[PDB]
Order: sequence, then C-alpha cells, then structure tokens
Amino acid sequence: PKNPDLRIAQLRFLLSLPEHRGDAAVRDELMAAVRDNNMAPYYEALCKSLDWQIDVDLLNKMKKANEDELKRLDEELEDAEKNLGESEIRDAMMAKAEYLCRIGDKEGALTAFRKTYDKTVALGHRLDIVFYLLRIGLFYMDNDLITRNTEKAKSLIEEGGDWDRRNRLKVYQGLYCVAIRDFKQAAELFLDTVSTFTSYELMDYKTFVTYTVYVSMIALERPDLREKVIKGAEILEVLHSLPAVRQYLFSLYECRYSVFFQSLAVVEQEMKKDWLFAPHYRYYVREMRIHAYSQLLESYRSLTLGYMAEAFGVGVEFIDQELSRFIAAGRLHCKIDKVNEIVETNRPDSKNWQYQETIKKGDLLLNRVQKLSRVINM
Amino acid sequence: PPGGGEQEPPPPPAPQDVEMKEEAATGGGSTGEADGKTAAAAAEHSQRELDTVTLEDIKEPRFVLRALRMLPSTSRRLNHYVLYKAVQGFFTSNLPFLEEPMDTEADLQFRPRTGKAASTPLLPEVEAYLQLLVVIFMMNSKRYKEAQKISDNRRALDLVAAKCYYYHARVYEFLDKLDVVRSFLHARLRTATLRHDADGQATLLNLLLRNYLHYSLYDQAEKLVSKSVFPEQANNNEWARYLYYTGRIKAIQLEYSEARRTMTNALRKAPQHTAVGFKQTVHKLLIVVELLLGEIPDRLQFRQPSLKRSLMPYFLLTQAVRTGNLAKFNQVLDQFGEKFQADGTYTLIIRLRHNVIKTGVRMISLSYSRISLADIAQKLQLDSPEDAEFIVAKAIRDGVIEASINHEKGYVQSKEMIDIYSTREPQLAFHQRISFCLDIHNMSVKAMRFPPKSYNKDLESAEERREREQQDLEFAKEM
Amino acid sequence: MSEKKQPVDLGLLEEDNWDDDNVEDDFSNQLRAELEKHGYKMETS
Amino acid sequence: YLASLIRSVVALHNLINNKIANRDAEKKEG
Amino acid sequence: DKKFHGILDQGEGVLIIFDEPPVDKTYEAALETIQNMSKVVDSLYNKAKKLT
Amino acid sequence: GIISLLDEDEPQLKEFALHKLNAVVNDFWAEISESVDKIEVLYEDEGFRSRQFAALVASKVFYHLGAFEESLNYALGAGDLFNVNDNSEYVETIIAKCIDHYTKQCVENADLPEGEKKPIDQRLEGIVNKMFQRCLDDHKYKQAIGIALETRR
Amino acid sequence: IDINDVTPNCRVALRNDSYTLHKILPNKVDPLVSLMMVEKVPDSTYEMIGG
Amino acid sequence: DLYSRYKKLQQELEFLEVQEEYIKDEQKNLKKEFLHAQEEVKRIQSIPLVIGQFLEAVDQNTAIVGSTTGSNYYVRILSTIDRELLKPNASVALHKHSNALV
Repeated sequence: PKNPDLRIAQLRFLLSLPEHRGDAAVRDELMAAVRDNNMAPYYEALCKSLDWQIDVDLLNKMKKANEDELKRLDEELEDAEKNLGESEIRDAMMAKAEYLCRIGDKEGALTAFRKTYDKTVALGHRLDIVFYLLRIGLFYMDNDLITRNTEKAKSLIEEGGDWDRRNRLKVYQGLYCVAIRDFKQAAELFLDTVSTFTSYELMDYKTFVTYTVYVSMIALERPDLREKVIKGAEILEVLHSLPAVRQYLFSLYECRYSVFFQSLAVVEQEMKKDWLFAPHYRYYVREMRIHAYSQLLESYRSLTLGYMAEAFGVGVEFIDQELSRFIAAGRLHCKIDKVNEIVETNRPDSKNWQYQETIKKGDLLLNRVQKLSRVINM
Repeated sequence: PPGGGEQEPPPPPAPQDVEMKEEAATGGGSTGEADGKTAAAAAEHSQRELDTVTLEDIKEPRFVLRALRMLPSTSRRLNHYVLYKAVQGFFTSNLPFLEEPMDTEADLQFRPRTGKAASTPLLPEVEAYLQLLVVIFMMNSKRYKEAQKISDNRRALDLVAAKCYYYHARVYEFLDKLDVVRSFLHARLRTATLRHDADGQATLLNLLLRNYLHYSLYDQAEKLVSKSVFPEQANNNEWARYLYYTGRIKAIQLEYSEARRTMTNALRKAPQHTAVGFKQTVHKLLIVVELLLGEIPDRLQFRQPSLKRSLMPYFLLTQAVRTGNLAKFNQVLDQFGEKFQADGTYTLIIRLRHNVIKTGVRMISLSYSRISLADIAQKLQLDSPEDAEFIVAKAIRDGVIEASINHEKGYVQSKEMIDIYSTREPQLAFHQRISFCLDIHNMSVKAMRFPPKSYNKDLESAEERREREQQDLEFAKEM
Repeated sequence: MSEKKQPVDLGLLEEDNWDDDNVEDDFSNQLRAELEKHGYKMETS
Repeated sequence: YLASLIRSVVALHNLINNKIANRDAEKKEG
Repeated sequence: DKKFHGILDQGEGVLIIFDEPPVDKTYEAALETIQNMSKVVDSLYNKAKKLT
Repeated sequence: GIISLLDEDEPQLKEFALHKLNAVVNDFWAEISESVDKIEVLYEDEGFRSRQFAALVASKVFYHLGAFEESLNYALGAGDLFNVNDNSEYVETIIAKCIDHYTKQCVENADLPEGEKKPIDQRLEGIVNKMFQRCLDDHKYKQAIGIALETRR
Repeated sequence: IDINDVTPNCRVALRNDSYTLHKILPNKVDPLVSLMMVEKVPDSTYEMIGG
Repeated sequence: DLYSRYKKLQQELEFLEVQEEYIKDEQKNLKKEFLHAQEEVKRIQSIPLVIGQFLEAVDQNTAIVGSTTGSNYYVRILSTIDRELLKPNASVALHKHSNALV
C-alpha cells in the first residue's frame, strides 16, 4: 500500500538539493527502507547515496523474501482458481498489486492494476484503483497519467453522490495545481477546510491550513481576504495555535510593514527547502513584495520616498533601485523624480492592459496554427 | 577459427539478400519505369534513391559486371547475382572495377541507370574510411562520372545527376582546390537554365555559395540579379539551406529587417530528423541577429536536450545584453572571444555596444521623469558626464525618447505620452494579421479539391424501374 | 522516405509547465535570498 | 479579427477530414 | 477597501473624487475564446499529426 | 576589378583591358554588368580604334544577363566577329533568337512589306540566309522547306 | 431478400399495391425487458451490504 | 517528320484554353439555376395536409411515422427541412396523398 510512503519521497528530495543536509536523512530513510522490504526506490538511490558496500547479504535476503511472498501469492491464485467466487484470483491480484507497487517498479504495478480494473463490477473499487494511480503519479510526476486519471475519475464520479470522494478529488486536484504555477485555482480548490480528514498525504491538518493561507495571500484581493479567510472561525481557531502565520497575515492586513519583511524572509526560507514550492520559491517572493508596494501607493498621490525609510525599511538607494526595476517591468504604475526626491502616481485606464495580452496570445496562437498548417500537407 | 564461424558468415549472406530487393530490384524497376515511362519524379524513384543512400550511408564486383546488352544478358543479370553469391560463399572475391562498365556486355541502354550504378561505387569509395579511395582515384571515378555528365536527353538524367554533382563537390571539399570547382560550377549553371527550365538552379546555387562564403569573399552582385532564385522545385530540403545562405548574406551587410524573417522561415522549414547539425548554427545566428535588430527579446527559452550544451555561452551573453550594465558585456567578451572566433561570429557581436547603450537609456527614460545627468554617467558607468549629453542628444534625434534637457541646469525632463489606444497604430497592428488570417484560408481551400477524384459514379435512381413505374401508372389509370 | 540528412558539422559532442518569464533568471545573477539582502543591509542603519 | 480566426481554423479541420478520408480509401484499389 | 474610489492629497488635504466607466465586457469574451480555440487546436494533434 | 583602368584614354590600354575581359567574362558577368554602359560609351565613339571589339564583350555580358534583345543588337554591331557559327552555345542561342525576331517581323510585314517598316539590317537577313544556306549544305532540306514559309519570302 | 433472414417476430416494410416484402426494419422491443421496466427493481451490488 | 511536331503542338495549345472558357462560364450559370431549383420544391407544402407523430429514423432521408388516422407508415422525407428539429416525439405534417414527411 501507499498510505505512509509519501514522506519517503520528501526525504529523497531533502537529500538531492540540500548539499549540506547529508547526515541524518541518509540514515532514517535507510532504516525505513530496510523494513517494509522497499526494494524499488533505492536501485538508483543507492548510487545517489553512499557506496553502502555491505548490502549484498541484505539485498539477497530481501529479494528472496520478495520471491517467497510472490510465490505464496501465486499459490493462493491457483487455490482460488478451483473454488472461485468473483474470480478470487482477481480479488487477490488486486489486493497484492499494491504490495508489488510498494516493493517493485512502475511497470508491474501499472500492468497489474490495468488488468485487475476489469474484474470489478462496482464503482467503489474502480475509484479506489483510480486513486491508487493518482497517488503513484504524484510520486513520480507523470503528467499525462495525472490528466487522464483525473478525467476518468470525474467521468466516474457523477453516478452517485460520493461527496466524500468528491472532496478527496478536490484535494488531489489542488495538490496538482500548486505544483504547477497556478495559484488562483489552488485557492479556489483549497476552500475545503471543513471537509478535510486526517488524510494520508498531509499528516497535519495544520500543514493544510498553512498551505491554503499561503496561496490565499497571492490569489485574492482585499474584500475577499477580509471576508473569508479572516471571518471563518474554523481556521482562526487553528491559527490561534500558530503564532507565526497569524502575525504574518495580520502584518499585511494592519499595514505594519516593518514586521512584514522578517516574517516574509522566514517564510521564504522555510519554503525554499520544502517540496513542491522550491522550483519557483523566488517567484512567490517577488510577488508579495511588489504587492506590498501596490497596497500603499494608491492611497496617496505625491508621497516622498524618504517616508519609506522610516515606514518600510531603511535605505534610500535600496528602495530607489527596487522601484526602478519594478517600473521597468511594466507593473506598479507610478513615476519618480530624483532632483526633489518625490514619487508621483498616475491612473492608466483598464484598456491598454486589456490589449497587450490579447495581441500577444493572438500572436502565439497564429504561430501555432501556421505550424500546424505546414506540418500537414507535406 | 571457432570464433569467426558464427558471426562472420552472417554478414555475407543477409546484406546481399536484403540488397537484392533494395537496389537490384530498384534498378530493375527504374529501368522499366524511369527510362520506360514519362512519369519522371514518380517512376524516377528519387525517394528510393534517397532511402538507398541514407541506409547504405550507415551500412561491388558482382554488381559492377551487370550485363544487359541483349534480352538474355538482362535476364542473366539476376541469376548471375545468385551465381556470384554462391562464388562468394565458396570462393573469395577481389581499379579493376572501373573498366567493367565498358566490358561484360554492360549495356544498360539507360543513362539514368548506369549513372546511379556508377555513383553507388563513388559513395562507398568516398566513405572508404578516410583513404578517399586512393585520393584522386575517387575523383577519377567522378571524372568518369563527369564524362557521363556530358553524355547527353535528360528526362531523368537531370534529377539523377543533381545528387552526383552534389557529392562531386564534397570530394574536393575534403581535399584540394575549390576555385576551379567554382569555374566548373559557373559554366555548368549556364549549361543549364538555357535548356528551358531544367532545375539544378537550386543545387548548383547552394554548391556555389557553400564555399564562396568560406573563402570569405562576400560578393553579392549576382545574388540580387540571379535568375535561379526561383526554381520553385526544391523538395522542401534545398529551399531551407538556400534561404539560410541568402539570409546570412543579407545580414552581414547591415541589413537586419528582412534577414530575420527569411532565415526564421528557413529554420522552421527544417525537417524532424534527430540530427541537429545545421539547426545549431541557424539558431545561433537567428538570435544574434535578433539581438542586433532593435532589442527584440529572443529569450524564448531553449532548454531542449540537443541544444542545451552548445548554446551555454550565448545564454550568458543575452543575460548581459538585456540589462543596462556595460561592464558585464566586456566581462563576457574578454572571456569568450576565442570561442566566438572559433565559431566565426566575432565580427557580428563586436558591434553590440550601441544596442546596450540604447537599452540602458530607454530604461532610464521610462523609469524616471526628471533626473540630473550627474547620475546617468554613474548608473551607466561612462566615466564622464559631459559625453552623456551627446549620447542623450543622439537618442532624442532618433526618436528613442522625447525628453528635453536644460543644459544650463543639467537635469533632464521627459514628456508624458499615454493612452496609445486612441492612436492609429493598433488598427495597423490588427490589419497586419487580418491579412494573414485571410490568406491562410484561401491557401487551405486551394489544395482541398486535389484529393477528390475518381468520382465517376453518377447514378440518379435506376434504369429499368422507369418502365415498371410507367406500367403501374397505366394500370392505375385504366381503372 | 525519411531521407532526413544534412552534410556538415553535427556537434555539441552529443519538465516545466509554467510558461517561462525572463525575469526569473535576471536576479539569478545575485540576490540569492531577499532574506540575505535585508538581514545584511538593515544592520548598518 | 476574432471571426476570421475562427473561420480559418474551421477550414483547416475540413481539410484534415478530407485528406484522411482519401488516404484510407485510395489503398483499396491495390 | 474599494468602497469609495478617488484619491487623497497630503500636501494640503484635498480629496479628489472621480468616476470611471463600467469595465467593458468587450475583451474577456475574446480572451476566453482565444484560449478555447487554443485547446481545440492542441486536441487536434491526436487526430492530425499522429495519423498522417 | 580591372575595369578601373577603363577610365584611361589610351586605346592601347583599352585593348589590354578588353582582351582580358573578353577572356574572363564567363566568371564575372554580374560584376561587369555593373558598368557595361561604359563599354557602350566606347562603342559609341566612332573615333575609337578597334571599335568593333567592344560590341562582342557587351553581347557576352547581356547574353549572360538574359537581355537577349540588347545581345542581338550588339551581336549585329560586332558583325563579322560572328563569322564563327560552329561551336559556342552563345552564338547558337543568339542566332536562334535572331531567327525568331526575323520571322516575327516578317509575319508582321506579311500584312504589307511597304507598311512603313523599320529598315532591315542587312547583317540580320545576311546571317539568317547564311544559316539557311548552312541548312541546305547539311542536306537537311526538310528544315528549309518548312522555314521558307515562316520567312514569308 | 433471403429466406433465412425472415425470422419470426420481426418488423418488415410492405409495398401497398401488391403487399410485397421490401425491407427489414431495425427491430422491436423484447417483452421481458418491458416487463422489467414496469416492475422497476432497484439494482444493487455487494458494496452496499452491512453485516 | 519534324514540322508536324510544331504544328500539332501549336494546335493543341490553341484548342486548350478554350476548354477553360465554357467550364468557367458553366460554373457561373449552374449556381444561378440551382437557387431557382432549390426554391422550386415548395409546391409540395400546399394548404391541405394531415398531421402525424414522428417515431424514428431508419437511416438518412427515410423515417417511420404514425398518422392520426390510426396507422403507421414507412415513408420518405423532404431534403430541405432541418434535420436538427426531429425530436423523439415531435409533431409533423404529411402530404395528404403520398403521406410523405414535409
């Protein structure tokens, strides 16, 4: 089975990117793998880790234990053939394909699952199979697998309510959506804070709360923020036990920019080494900062930049270069003058922006359709 | 002896067998098809030649003594194939493979056939290690081919000879002179293009241009006036390299607007095959020239496995040029100058300073609104403030920025130009692609009606049912 | 069929579903962490 | 602009249908 | 809080108040149609390129 | 290019230059086409000695350029230098286009020969009837018996 | 129309003038299916069993 | 012979391109007439016509209908009608004589 194994994948990543982290993980992962007969995830990982010369005895005895279990399973297959119910061979093979998945590689488990999908005549066991496939795809990041299995699950779920199954699919889809840099979709699909059980993929309900507040920081604006994530007591009571995130959110809401930056630095440091946030952990940060600027410049019109030093962070030249590079990018509409050290604002209409994206997406689609035109017809 | 008895025997028989239908059957079908009918390209089997070239590239006494003087000799050719196979199985076979086409009744009676047969020895002799088939001897075989070239009747010979005088060039390319190859090609070009239109106005042009540039003379006179610009028949393989060559020619003469489009078309004409030899070069140039032309980003990030290792310097280069800093540009040039020289591209990128300074000044103009020139120099590290005035003045000249300058004071103030939606330019932008989207529909519809054919089936209802209907009507009208 | 050959200079001696943006690599020049800059800039003043 | 784009993509689909309806039928005459 | 839109001046205390036209329905429909036809074209691979 | 010293007045130096150019034109026809008008200037000066020689090289250039009308004009201008008819594709194609122009003009005059014609160049009908006689001596009379119709003579 | 195709309980077209067989219409509805539709028993499976 | 190799080629070049002209005009006239023949078929939809119920379609341009007289017929349908409005139990009109869907 794959209920406890998720954390193992985490440790794998923890030994890949952190070069300095090479002391304790190599050991706890090691004796987590020595039990449970986990033979697959350290064929190549053994090469990634130390030489580990003393394994041939362990390798041989472990693989012979695997063979003993597999021959036992074949024994029950032939036992179930003569006196069968719903072809209990297929019941047993479905019941032990997860064992093979826990021990072996993708090929055997996938073939066993695709063959045993035809025995089950009820929707519940089909959904269990589909969820197994989602989980393995999340381990090995198989995009087409994820897409096809999700559309199959959605096509299987409308027959019957299964609202608990529907919520489980929602959490899975949200996890996939955070990995891709789609954040609004995450925040929309992470509003299931009253229907998330102590699941097998997120050991902590509190980790789920932290993820949803993190994405809601980016996705939504001030009315919804002030209306949903701050007025829903089900997460306020949880946040009461998490002072750091509470003050991180309150700092942004209450405009205490001085304390905001230390909390932001702590958060980005923590999420740099966390899974499914590292590949773009910088991107996230570069949003929040610019967002903070947009939360202050629109109230006034002729604010001096000196005020920032004692209100946002010391250093005139730092703020100067930051604002310069942010203006050059085409966002944060304003203007600055150096001879008198002043910052002015402007109000561009919501038409020019609604035009550039149109023209560029049109360009890319036209390029794609031209490529399609010539690739066909010799 | 035991080692060479199981894996050495297999090499002999199986390749011969699979060749008996690959080129022997191909030659037999071409003789009665290419030289037997006017299908030309169709029964010329240029794709059979293609396949038998590409497969044999990564793959003679029997096949050189082919006979066809009389019908019994032509029939014999095929049993003699098996006879030579048996001799090879029993006995060991063998300059002495050049007089056979004049002997052994060798009377193909088709030049289209004897040409391909002769070329097939040349290709292996060219690929005979690096020996070059005893050097000039391969050339001498091709000298024989060149005698064949002058033999004649080109309803097949022309498109057969194209490949011939394409490998012919490679022969000299790997060895000695090329100037007299140029003389020969020049002559051969007007030897063609005068027999009405015969093609080759594609291959010969590329052969002439391949090393016209390599000798480093950028003559262009004849290219602007060349009448062979439009062969229109290139099999979508010649056209790509022709466009690449003319694009580089155009770009080397301070012309950037048209080179981008023509050579992008050339690059996107490239086939799907795994080999990425020329695509490396075309990509490299296609992004140098885009950096030169204004400041188009070009950073359509390429991380494909094939191209990743090669273009590592260029990525660093674009990184410096996008930013307004100038010390980074020098720190990249002094580091990769030798590498760029090995690539033959130092001269193009050595003139990039003006683009860097334009980008920097445009960024400064867009960012601020009123800035003293006593800091522009420090930000752009020109080491002097006075010349910054001239730089900004030249920028204002070309419409880069509309900012004014108070010279007596020193600060530069810029105008504010917003609301481009009311301007006429977005209508032009929409029109420029309305034209394209209207053209593609006509292009697609034009070729739709070619596949519909052989629709002679035209029946309305029946033939003999009319009599039955009339009889029934008469019977009904009687009562 | 599938001739697909080119003559010279084959070289080089032999993922991401987020659309690429240039800016990501710009600050890859330095500023590894906003943290480090803020932490080691604020102390001065 | 938008309408001309839609028109072009529909005509492209029509061409694809025609060609595949030809190459899978012409082979029947051997 | 977007309950009231205008601008505040710190120099002397003047509350400039202005209003803006309704955000147009013009372009979001164009945007969605563009992405929809992009998805259709992407789905056209499974029947165009693979078969030919 | 050596055409630079075509700016010198001395006829002996022109007769050095032209006798390089007519020997090398085959490989530089475009680069010489850049300036052939100067050779037409030398052809215009009736005072110039060896005047006829410029016409031949000019004809070669315009032949390489496909300006076959101009090529025919200066082939006629070079006149007796076309006593050679027996080898080069240059002369063969020029005399073919000569045949074509002559027959088309004769068909035009088949309305009326007195119809205010452009005066016939005696060189034109000369070389055309010379090639007709060539066809006679080659015993290829089946050509002549046909072509006799298209000259309208 | 062939003899072996004319099975009992099949729907057939009939020409009007002379009453001749013309086609074989798709099919009819099997009576037991209609009876089971009338009865409407709630289909189930083993997953809906407790104790 | 060698002169006929010119004359016959001239004659075929003459004869071709006149083939082009009639086909070019004919495609023009054809649609002109086709519009009239397209709108000429509405004589069938005359005033006295019976009403029936649609049952199913065996294939293209043929269906099974049930007249309000009380009997079922297997009949033809008219081409120009819209095929996207024949719902499972919609109401239709039949020719009084031929009993053909109109």
